[PDB]
Amino acid sequence: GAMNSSNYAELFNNDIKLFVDDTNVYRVTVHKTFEGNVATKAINGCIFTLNPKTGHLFLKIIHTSVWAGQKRLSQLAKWKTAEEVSALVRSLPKEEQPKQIIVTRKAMLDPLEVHMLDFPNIAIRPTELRLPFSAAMSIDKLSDVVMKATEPQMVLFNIYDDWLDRISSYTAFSRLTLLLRALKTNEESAKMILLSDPTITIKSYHLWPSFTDEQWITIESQMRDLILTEYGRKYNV
Amino acid sequence: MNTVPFTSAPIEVTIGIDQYSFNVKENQPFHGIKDIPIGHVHVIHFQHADNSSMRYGYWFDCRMGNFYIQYDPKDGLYKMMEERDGAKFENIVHNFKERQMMVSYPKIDEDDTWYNLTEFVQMDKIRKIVRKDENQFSYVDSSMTTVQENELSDPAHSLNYTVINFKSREAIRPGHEMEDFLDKSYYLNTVMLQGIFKNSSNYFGELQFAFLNAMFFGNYGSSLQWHAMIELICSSATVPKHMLDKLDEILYYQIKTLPEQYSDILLNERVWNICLYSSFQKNSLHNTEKIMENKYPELL
Ligand SMILES: Cn1c(=O)oc2cc(N)ccc21
Repeated sequence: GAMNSSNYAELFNNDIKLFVDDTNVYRVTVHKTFEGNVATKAINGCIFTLNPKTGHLFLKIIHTSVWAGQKRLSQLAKWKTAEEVSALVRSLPKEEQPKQIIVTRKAMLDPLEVHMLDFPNIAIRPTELRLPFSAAMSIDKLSDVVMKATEPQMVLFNIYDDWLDRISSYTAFSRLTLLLRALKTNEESAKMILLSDPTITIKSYHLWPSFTDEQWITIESQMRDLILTEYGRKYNV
Repeated sequence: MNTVPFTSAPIEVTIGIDQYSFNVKENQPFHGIKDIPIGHVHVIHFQHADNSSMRYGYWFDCRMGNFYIQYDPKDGLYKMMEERDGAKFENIVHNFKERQMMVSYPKIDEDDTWYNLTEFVQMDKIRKIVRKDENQFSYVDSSMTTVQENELSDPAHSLNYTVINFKSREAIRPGHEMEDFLDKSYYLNTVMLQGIFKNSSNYFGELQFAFLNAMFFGNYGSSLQWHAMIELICSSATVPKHMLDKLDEILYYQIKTLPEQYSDILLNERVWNICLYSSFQKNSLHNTEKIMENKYPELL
């Protein structure tokens, strides 16, 4: 069934599953034309497919060329997402293929289901959670690889860096959603918090700074405060 | 004009023949129905005064033999049977008519309703959906499930409608996933019309039988099958023009004939709003759309 607050620990059991987020697949800038009319220009996008257990991000880069001469692009985006996710599952050895795929937006259910008809034993699920994965393009290194790509390209990243050497998947996923939730509600302040101390560096093969345990606590606390402040501002509470 | 005699009427029951029906009292001297128009299928159906549950009935065609009704006190229902002795049968019918104990199939001569509702329904096709080959007539009731219902238990009592499923391999060609799911024309025309039904008259005949089974017996899986077959056509960009025009007539008389007080369970909001207003064929059902708006604007 749908994934929600109650069945949340299921993400961390030993049944393989992937989240799929399609928000950044089809990305446009909106501008005015010479005659005054509005026009969109597409920029490169991506599919965010993540195993919340290991933290493996299969970052499928969606080159603007895929839209060339197509109509109803936002509808096509969902099918192209489903196509690429299906091709990823087919590429994986059987023991690695997911038992579940959880789509962050319900509009993806019918496209994936139709593309996965060859995998009757893979369950396609929606979710009631309001996950922050749209903020993935706020992570500098991910945004950079997408923006620079000149062709379709899959790029593999560990979104948890090396945290699993010291913490559990449950904790890791909660840190990740807290960081992304903050990046989503106020990117500038979030990024300020992460880089303020120039003595804390990001490993070349990592996405986030190499905080010690105690620094992560301070960071996690600073991100909570950010999120709560922005709520008051939004609603006047 | 043919006759279906009744041996007796030992229990109070409402008797239906096609779209007509008569109340019959316990041990009233009712002995059948005469002047049944030849050339169409027919259905004679029953609802006991004591059990408004289980509507049941028999599809038949009088050209296929002499049929009569007899109440069975063991199994507790009116059963259709076949008399093979032509002379013994003319004799019962003549004697009952002489005593004028038979109601008259009450057709107004201006009326083409029954024709319009059964245009494409053929007794040979019914017997393939309702498999019981020792009999030339076919039993249906309120509670019989379909083959597709059973897949998601007793197969001998099932309605073997053609299975339609929009998210199946049968419906979706590999490599045309998005195309075939948005525009079902290849499932309709290649898979179903050319492949399984062979022509549109068999397609339409199954659609019509499904509707009638939903209307007369409240058979829920028939109603599902009827909606499915409408939606497959409405969701095809490419449909023979002869089929759209006939579909418009077919659906018109179905909506026309449906009891007003049943529109709530027999009519699927999603399908009808999609067919009449969103589908490829939104503009191709003017008669069905006009009667739907003037009679059931609440549903829409
Ligand atoms: C071992 N590993 C890792 O740390 O990040 C990965 C990502 C992918 N997709 C596949 C494997 C890994």
